[PDB]
Amino acid sequence: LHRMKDLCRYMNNFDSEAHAKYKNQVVYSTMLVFFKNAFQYVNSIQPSLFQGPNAPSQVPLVLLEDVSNVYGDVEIDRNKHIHKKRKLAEGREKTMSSDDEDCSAKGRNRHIVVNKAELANSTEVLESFKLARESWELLYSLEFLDKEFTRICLAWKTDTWLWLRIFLTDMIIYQGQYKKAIASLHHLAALQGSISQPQITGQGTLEHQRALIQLATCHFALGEYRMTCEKVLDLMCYMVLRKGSDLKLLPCTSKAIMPYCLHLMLACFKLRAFTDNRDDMALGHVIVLLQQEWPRGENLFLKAVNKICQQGNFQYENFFNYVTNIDMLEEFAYLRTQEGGKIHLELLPNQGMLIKHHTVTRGITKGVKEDFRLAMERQVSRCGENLMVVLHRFCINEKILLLQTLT
Amino acid sequence: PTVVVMDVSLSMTRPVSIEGSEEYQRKHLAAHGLTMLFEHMATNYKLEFTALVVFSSLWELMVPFTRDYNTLQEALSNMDDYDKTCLESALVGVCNIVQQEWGGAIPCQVVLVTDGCLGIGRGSLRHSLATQNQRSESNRFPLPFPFPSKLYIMCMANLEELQSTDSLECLERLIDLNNGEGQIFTIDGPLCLKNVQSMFGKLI
Amino acid sequence: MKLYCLSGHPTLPCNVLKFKSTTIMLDCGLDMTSTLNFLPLPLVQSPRLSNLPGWSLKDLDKELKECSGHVFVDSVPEFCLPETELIDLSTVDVILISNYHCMMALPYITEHTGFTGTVYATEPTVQIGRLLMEELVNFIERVPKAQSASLWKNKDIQRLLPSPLKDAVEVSTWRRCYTMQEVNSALSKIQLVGYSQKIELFGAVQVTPLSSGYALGSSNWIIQSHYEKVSYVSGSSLLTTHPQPMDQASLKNSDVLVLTGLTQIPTANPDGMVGEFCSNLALTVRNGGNVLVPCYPSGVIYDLLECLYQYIDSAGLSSVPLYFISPVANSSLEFSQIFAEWLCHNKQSKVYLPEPPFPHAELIQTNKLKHYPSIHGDFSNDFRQPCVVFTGHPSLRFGDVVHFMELWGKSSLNTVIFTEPDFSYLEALAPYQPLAMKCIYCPIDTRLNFIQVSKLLKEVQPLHVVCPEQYTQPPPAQSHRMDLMIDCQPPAMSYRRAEVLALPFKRRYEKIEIMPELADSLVPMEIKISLATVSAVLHTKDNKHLLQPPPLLSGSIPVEQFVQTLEKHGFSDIKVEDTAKGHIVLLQEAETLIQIEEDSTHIICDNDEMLRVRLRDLVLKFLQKF
Amino acid sequence: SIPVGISLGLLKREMAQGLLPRLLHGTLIMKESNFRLVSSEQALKELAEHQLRFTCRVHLHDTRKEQETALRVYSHLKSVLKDHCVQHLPDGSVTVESVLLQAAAPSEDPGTKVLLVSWTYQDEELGSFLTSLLKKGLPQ
Amino acid sequence: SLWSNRINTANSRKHQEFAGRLNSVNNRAELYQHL
Amino acid sequence: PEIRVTPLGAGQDVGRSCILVSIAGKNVMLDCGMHMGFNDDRRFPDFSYITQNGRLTDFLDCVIISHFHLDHCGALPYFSEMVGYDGPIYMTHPTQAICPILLEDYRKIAVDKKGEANFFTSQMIKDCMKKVVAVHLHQTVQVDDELE
Amino acid sequence: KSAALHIDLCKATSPADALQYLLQFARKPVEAESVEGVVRILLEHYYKENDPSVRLKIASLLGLLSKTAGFSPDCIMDDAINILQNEKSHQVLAQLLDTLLAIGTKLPENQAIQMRLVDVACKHLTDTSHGVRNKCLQLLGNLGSLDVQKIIGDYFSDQDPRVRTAAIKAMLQLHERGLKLHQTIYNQACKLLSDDYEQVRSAAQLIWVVSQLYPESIVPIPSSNEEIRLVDDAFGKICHMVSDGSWVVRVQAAKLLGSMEQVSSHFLEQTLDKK
Repeated sequence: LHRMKDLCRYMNNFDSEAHAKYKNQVVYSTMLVFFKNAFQYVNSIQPSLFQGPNAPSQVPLVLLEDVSNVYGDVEIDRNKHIHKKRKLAEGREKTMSSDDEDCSAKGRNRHIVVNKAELANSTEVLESFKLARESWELLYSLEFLDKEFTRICLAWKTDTWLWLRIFLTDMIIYQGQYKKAIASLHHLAALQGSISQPQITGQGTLEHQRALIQLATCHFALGEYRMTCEKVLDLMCYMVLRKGSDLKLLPCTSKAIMPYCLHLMLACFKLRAFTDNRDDMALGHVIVLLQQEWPRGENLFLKAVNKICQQGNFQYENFFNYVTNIDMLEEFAYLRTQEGGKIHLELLPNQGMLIKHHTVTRGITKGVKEDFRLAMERQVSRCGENLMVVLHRFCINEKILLLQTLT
Repeated sequence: PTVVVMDVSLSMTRPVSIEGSEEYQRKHLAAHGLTMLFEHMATNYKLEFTALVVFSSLWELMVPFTRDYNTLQEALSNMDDYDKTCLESALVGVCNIVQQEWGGAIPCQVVLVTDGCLGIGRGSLRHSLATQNQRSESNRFPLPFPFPSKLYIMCMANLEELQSTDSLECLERLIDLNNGEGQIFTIDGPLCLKNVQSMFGKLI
Repeated sequence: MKLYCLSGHPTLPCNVLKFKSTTIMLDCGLDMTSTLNFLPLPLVQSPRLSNLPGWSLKDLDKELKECSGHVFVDSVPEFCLPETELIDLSTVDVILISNYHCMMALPYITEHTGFTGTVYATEPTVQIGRLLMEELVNFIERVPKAQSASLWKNKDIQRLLPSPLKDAVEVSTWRRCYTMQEVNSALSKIQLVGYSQKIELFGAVQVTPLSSGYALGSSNWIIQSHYEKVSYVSGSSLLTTHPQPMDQASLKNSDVLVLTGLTQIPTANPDGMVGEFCSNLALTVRNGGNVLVPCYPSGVIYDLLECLYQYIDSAGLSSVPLYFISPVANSSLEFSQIFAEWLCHNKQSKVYLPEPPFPHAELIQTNKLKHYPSIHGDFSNDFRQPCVVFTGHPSLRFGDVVHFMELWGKSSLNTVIFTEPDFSYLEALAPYQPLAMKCIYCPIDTRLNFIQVSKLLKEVQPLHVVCPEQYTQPPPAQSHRMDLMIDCQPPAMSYRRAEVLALPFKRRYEKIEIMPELADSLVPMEIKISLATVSAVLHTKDNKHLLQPPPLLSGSIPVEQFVQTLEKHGFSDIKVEDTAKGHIVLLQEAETLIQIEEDSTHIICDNDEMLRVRLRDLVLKFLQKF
Repeated sequence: SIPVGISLGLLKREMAQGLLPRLLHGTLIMKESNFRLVSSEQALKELAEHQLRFTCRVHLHDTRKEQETALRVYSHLKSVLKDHCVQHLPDGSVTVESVLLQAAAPSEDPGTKVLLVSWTYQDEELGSFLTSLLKKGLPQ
Repeated sequence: SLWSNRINTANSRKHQEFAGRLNSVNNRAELYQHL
Repeated sequence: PEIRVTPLGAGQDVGRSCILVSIAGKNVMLDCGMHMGFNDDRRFPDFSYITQNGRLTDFLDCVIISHFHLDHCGALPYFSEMVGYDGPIYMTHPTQAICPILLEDYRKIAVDKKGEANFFTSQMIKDCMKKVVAVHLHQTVQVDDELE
Repeated sequence: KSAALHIDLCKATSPADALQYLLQFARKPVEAESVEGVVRILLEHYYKENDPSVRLKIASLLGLLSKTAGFSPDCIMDDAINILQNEKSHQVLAQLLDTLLAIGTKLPENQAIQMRLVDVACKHLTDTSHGVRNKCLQLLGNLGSLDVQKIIGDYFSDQDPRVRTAAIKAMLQLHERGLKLHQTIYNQACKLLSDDYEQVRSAAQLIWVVSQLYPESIVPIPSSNEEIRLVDDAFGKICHMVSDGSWVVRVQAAKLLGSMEQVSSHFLEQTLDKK
């Protein structure tokens, strides 16, 4: 990077035909060297995709870009909303397969964020990421050099060959393009399915684990609420065991797969909360699902509860089923009292459906008290259960009941 | 020469975020109380007596007149709650009862154990009561009464649960009500609560 | 890091621990329960066994014989060896004998597998193990029997066979008895080490046995690597037992603990069982009957006869004689007598005086205790009908016990006692079921019960605990007594037969040595704590890393002090400006450039000697050696 | 003898180097009643850890081109170093032990060629000695 | 130095002494001085 | 780092072996011998060498004996009891068995010479040896925090 | 019926039940075509599975199959060296080196196979694990006949005593094969005689071998200028080595000392007296 910067510094100031030709040749050589270095780093860091799993290599891992900035509740893109954002994503262009564009330069300001306890060699990974970012910035420093590199990448036909696709995915991971990596993973999964082994239409499997991880990372990075909800519903129904985009290293084992559903649900809830079209049911669902981050999430949940307050005519089939956190139950109890809404509500499992079937009276109050006592006893019986099972069960029930209600 | 108050609120039944320190509901522990400290205080202070009086919004009674506190505690159980969560009125009534009973010349301390649940933004009106010289509108504010009294609230919970349920925020507001005339713990999270045992030992 | 478990037996462990650049085989642990299925080997061929009926076979009934609805193999007894094929036994280098019971089946591993390493044990364990091995070989070879039934071992026949044989696991791995020549071959490779004797393996691993307190010579081992300690627990006793008292302090601060040798049928109280056994033999003698007590020559018979002579002296029933029959009976008694250092403090106090430790020598001198090598060896002439007999193997499949109980099986007046908690006595009596003989099962188990080991763990608090899955579950006899359940705040994982376990401990730092000159090379500087850095060549021999002579630089320089020093130095052409992307200053003194930027730093220095010296001095004024 | 501990990765690397001349650094921190050695990468876990690296400039005056001279220098070094270098870098850079040699253009001056080299003190002494030996005499 | 400080720590680990070693000159010590 | 050694008795002769060493400030008593023919009470070492009077256990924390021969353990009774010592003593078990009767017989022989005015007693020998801790062969006993 | 074995292996769960099924299949006997099929099934599952212990068991079963008398192990040797190049775990690597020992013992005639085995052995000898080093040295000792001697001699100075014992045993095996030894090994073994551990000293037999091979050879003392034959200095070495406190080493030294009968009697008379 230092040599490239010194060369560019001398090249830009000098304006001559021979100087321009020398600068172009140096830029081409530097681009080739950077590509070779990125390929070597990709091969050394994780050669699991390079050869068979039984072959010797380092510890398996999967790369995913952090979406902490995008997932922020306060950072709501109310100016564009969903329709304009979707139109911008389409870009008034065909939906056919395309690549070799590189319409972003966030790698220069991007930095690798990872916990030192997660991997001993995390410093080396961060240094390699910084070097790759510097090389990409040097390549994109000159418009002509960037155009030549894009033309070379397009002529390479990365989407044709499997090895070319793997190289393109490694280059995209080094730069930051998650879409190219997702497309390469999908192509690899399709190629694996084309083999004599059994094939499925993108179903959860060990062979398609990389594709599922890439899809989850893309869903988390993007603000697509509908896609995240669909992915969460599919996973629940059939489960298988600063500024700019950031980067992080996470294990590729089942530990990351298990929290993917919870992360997707949290991202969907955050997107729904940040949506302009606020609703009482959506606010309550977001508040129930907001017990993942604090203090912004707690403030958002409190604001949603205050906005809802004593709506009364609220539609909810399994609102209590998804709630597992004690904070949501405490907030609902506080809202039900005279402080928030001063109106009775339902909190037992499937209490809303039962309450809607008959008028509230002394007998109905006694029945609700008995149901609450039974629910408390059931909770005490299995108090050690985590919220992941509750969220998965609620998502599965919602998918079984009213999947077609979406859109 | 002491007062013991136990909270049996339904909110305390649920855990902080997942479970408790002792893998049990906080409300059950609160109802049971500090067994070791209470037993030590009872055994060491054999010549100590106390009475329980409950009055929040209306006159009521559940434990008959008896010297033994164990009988009163047993009688307190198996009772139904009432739709009332008054704080300022309950505190005023307790202060009035204390003033009527002990007078203004008997040296004694009054301690009330109350959660003091409130809200953020919506429940901002509570600040007016805590401030005596709050402009000309609150110039004729009876609170605080012209007598020696103080209110203290002690609790421990996780940071996320405290923010969500306004547990630590209520304690901070109560401390700020008396112009910060007290100490505030700096530790937070899954840290233990050994300070209670030290306080009990120092007091006896 | 890796622990391999071969034997599924609770009290007869066979485990292999892969520890750093060494691997340790823990115990041999012959599983004697397999022999219970076979027909017994009488010293004199009884008519009953000859006329015993066969059993139906579709594919030829001579292969098997049946008694009391239980099919028995009518061949030589065979022993269930540990699943040794899981790991190449040639690889392992060390074997840590814990007790004479656990060292059984050692000839198999030493000879058959081609193992060429070393073995370690305590002297009483070696001697008593030699006694047990030679006596069992003698029992097998006294009346040789052909290997006349092999086809029954097929899985199809096993499925076709009823439950008492179908429950057997890895029948194919069963083996016939070794010979005394193999025993001599195996015991040649053993090395004798006493209690609390540190033994270093290849300059990498320290291993030490500690007094288990269960039986004399029995020891509990520890494995140490300074920053990593692995402790192995075997049969231990906290009771008022004859051997040297159990050591508890040395097992503290142990990373990984391995638990073995807990009591079978833990509910039994050994003291009450001994008293009840004394009562039973007393009433048998009062009725005029004879008592048979099958037991080893181990510590169980020793403390049993201690309590027994005390009881009969209290009751004045010393008239009847004592008969202890075994090929190594006299040797066992004399070995028990001489090994006085390994006993408890009371015995050591006794042997400080000229008197021997145990008092049965006084009985031998006064002829009130009598023993013979076998039945034929003049014991027949000196035998008297009203008496009590200790002899034979507790499995009842061989030894003089077979002939004795065949002789006394018919008469209900005589009695037979059981004292060894190592077999299900109902199975043992199954080949001899149709009898009027009175049988009482009152085992004495001096090992640690569940509550004792739980107390030990709560007193020690090891990070992790490993034990067989049998302990993790309640016993099948009760299946409801949750008190007899090992309780641990850590998960305390377990295993089954042929189950490989990976240790949770992952310590990543070992020991090294440094000589004083390297230590003096540092010049620590106060910061708040001392800092140091050195650079030495690494030398290692016999896994002993050493450092002897043949570092990064962190020159945190504050901006303001550097500016003051530069101004005071008197260099010309000093320019200070405040602009974006940090402060940048252009110095034309020697074409030097100093750039300050967040998350980066660049240093430029020319090759001029004087400028190099000035820069080195300036850095040295504010140099932190780290 | 002073008992201290060594990070496992450093010892593994040291044994690998020894199996198939290289000397090992040492960085230790005074601890409570003990002393512990820790590698540079592992020492960064104490965070802060502000890393400062020196980069001396070696100036040469010759009319020959850069890349061919770099190849000649690589050949000369690999001949002198008795084939101790069996690794290469993609951007025409050759590294020995822990010193990086790369071709970099000067800042503003076209009439003079300057390169940047960075090293630690243990590498600095060897680099200074080797540069002095080269300046003593070469086929120039 | 680190060695210097370490030796100071080792030397700081001290206990009682014998009067005869303090009195010893030419190394040899006198036993039963009264005799 | 210093090692301090100053044996008294048998350094250039035979008998009265007594080797006092303070390797790291931990005094170790390696032997307590005697030599017959010293009718002037020179049989035993100089207890005053450690300090004039006082508790020996304050200074010494470990005592070692080679074997039952009087030139290696003859002066043990008076040194342990008369001077006053109740600290740890380590020696092998067979030596503990053979030693007392030999010491008692030697004490009786000294009584026959009528030199028993300032000599041992049977009761104090029994008291001291009952307090002695035995040791097994190759028993790497850690007698102190750092000393074994 | 290879189909039954294949389907039973597929139905078996990978972590635990697979180990038991493979053990049960191993205990029962096998046939030549059955071996030829199950070896490929084992290799395919070895590729598929990534557990250490399971791969170790597969390597052990490969070694057991290689010892079959009637089998023609030619292609499986190629697959074995391939997986050797691909193997990572050191325990499984040592097991595969055991399989290479088995194949070398089985087929000692093919020279190309022999040199392939020795080069891959010395390649994997670079590993830090002591066990694989021992196995590689055993291969080098077994496979020889007309540089390997110098390579193993360099490894005499290894820190691990087990590797040194393996080196001396490999030298003894190579001598048993009949190759002509060098003389530099004498001083190297002389250095080994000062080792603390017992097996290394007992094995260092090697000086007896070299003394028997060249007893008349003249050797100079490093300190003294006088010249002494190899036989006499080796005799003196064994003489002052018998003073060692390891009784097994003493018995070995005396026995191998008896086998020497090519030394002058005057020196024996000088060294047997008490003065």
